[PDB]
Amino acid sequence: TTILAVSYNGGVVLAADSRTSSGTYVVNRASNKLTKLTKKIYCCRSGSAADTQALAERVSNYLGSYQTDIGAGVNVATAANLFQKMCYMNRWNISAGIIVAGYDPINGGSVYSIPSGGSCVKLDYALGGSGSIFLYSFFDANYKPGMSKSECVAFCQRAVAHAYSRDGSSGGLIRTITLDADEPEDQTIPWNRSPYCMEKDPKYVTQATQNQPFSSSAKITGNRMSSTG
Amino acid sequence: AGFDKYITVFSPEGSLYQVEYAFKAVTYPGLLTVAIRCKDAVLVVTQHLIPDRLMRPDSVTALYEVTPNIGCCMTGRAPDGRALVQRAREEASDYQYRYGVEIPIAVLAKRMGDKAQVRTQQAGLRPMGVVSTFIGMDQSDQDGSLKPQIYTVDPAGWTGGHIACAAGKKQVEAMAFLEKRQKSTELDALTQKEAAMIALAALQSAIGTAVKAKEVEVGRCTAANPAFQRVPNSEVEEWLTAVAE
Ligand SMILES: *[B]([O])([O])[C]([C][C]([C])[C])[N]C(=O)[C]([C]C1=[C][C]=[C][C]=[C]1)[N]C(=O)C1=[C]N=[C][C]=N1
Repeated sequence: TTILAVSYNGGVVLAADSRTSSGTYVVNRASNKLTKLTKKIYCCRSGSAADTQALAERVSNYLGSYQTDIGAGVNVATAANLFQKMCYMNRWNISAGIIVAGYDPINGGSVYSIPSGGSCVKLDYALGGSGSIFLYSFFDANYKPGMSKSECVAFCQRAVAHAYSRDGSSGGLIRTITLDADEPEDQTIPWNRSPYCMEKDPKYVTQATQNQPFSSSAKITGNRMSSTG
Repeated sequence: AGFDKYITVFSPEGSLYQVEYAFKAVTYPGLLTVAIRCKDAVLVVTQHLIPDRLMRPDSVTALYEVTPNIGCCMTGRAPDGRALVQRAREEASDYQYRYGVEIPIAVLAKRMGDKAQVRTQQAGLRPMGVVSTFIGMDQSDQDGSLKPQIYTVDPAGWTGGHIACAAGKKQVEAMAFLEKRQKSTELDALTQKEAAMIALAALQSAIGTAVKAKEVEVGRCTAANPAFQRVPNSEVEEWLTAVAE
């Protein structure tokens, strides 16, 4: 699982892969780790597939019962204190890394990263999942803050594609959605139209010369591809 | 035989006097509502009158939202109606957690009528002096369309569907106008513009005043926009002119 959420001027861009894998076997290759809480507030979802699904639909029922009694819109800081309350009083029993990102008219675009420990940190961009450790040095070099909506979509799709190329846990589709003052626009690009893959990376075309022919010199001349020559 | 009327005890003619005295708390504020469903929408009109000019007129209301597809008006004792909204919001939410789907309107009316029956059978509890009118649109079966629904629960617990209902002071003259109007046309074939004229004229024939557009508030549910919302005041004025025509 590689999940991330990046803020721009208008709102936020949620990004995630699509694969639940029982250790080493792909149980599902079209998962949806972008969970709707309210219309403009979603959450990314990593870790245990059952422990985080039960939290996401328990928060989303407190959060819709709140919205009816208030009669107004729900702030993102409200939804991020319902995950922190539940991920802290269950922190020894669940495995839950949650990234809460959304839009409210008061504060604009907000990103909250709630790790497995149960803390809450408000950010500009957040990373999560087992594939997130590849993306710290990728965002230190290639990420500049203050992009547009069209640039954050193509960046976060290029960000996830570098993550599941090296990670074995992550893979599949790339599901992204933007949350701002307009309608929430979702987009799912496949594997075969992904912006990066190592199989078509032109520097991994040459095989590593392991299987040397039996020869008279120490001059390395590539692999042995035939029984005759 | 000493009291006969002070707690929930059967009278010797077989009645409950604390039920019959809670019906009179509905007509005691002197207000009135009329609900009606057309072919493709539901309407609820109600008298929204503030006697004091020093009162903020967008705080006192009878139209509430239970779930994002069910609205209600509470006609009777006004703090009792706010109590049954909070009960119905708990039942619609605990239905959502336990069963995963949104609550049907006919089922939310039944589970609120079971709450009213308990309060008139245990001796200590007071009945709610308010008539609820839960309106919404249900998902029809075998075709997938939506369908207009009106459901009303008494203080005793008498739930039931309706084509057009009325509650409050002079609710008998409001029923009599709607049945007189029912003899000519067929109300499940009318449009939203045509059915809005009847529910506002039924509110006129009982009060005899031909009220202003700020002296009512109207909420509606439509097959295109299934969420409960209240109308703007500018759309009430386009209806009150047509009733005078
Ligand atoms: B992602 O791989 O972390 C994913 C996130 C989930 C919330 C959709 N989790 C899983 O794939 C888990 C396994 C796992 C992998 C790595 C870290 C933690 C957990 N999958 C399951 O829990 C699972 C396994 N078999 C059947 C159903 N679900």
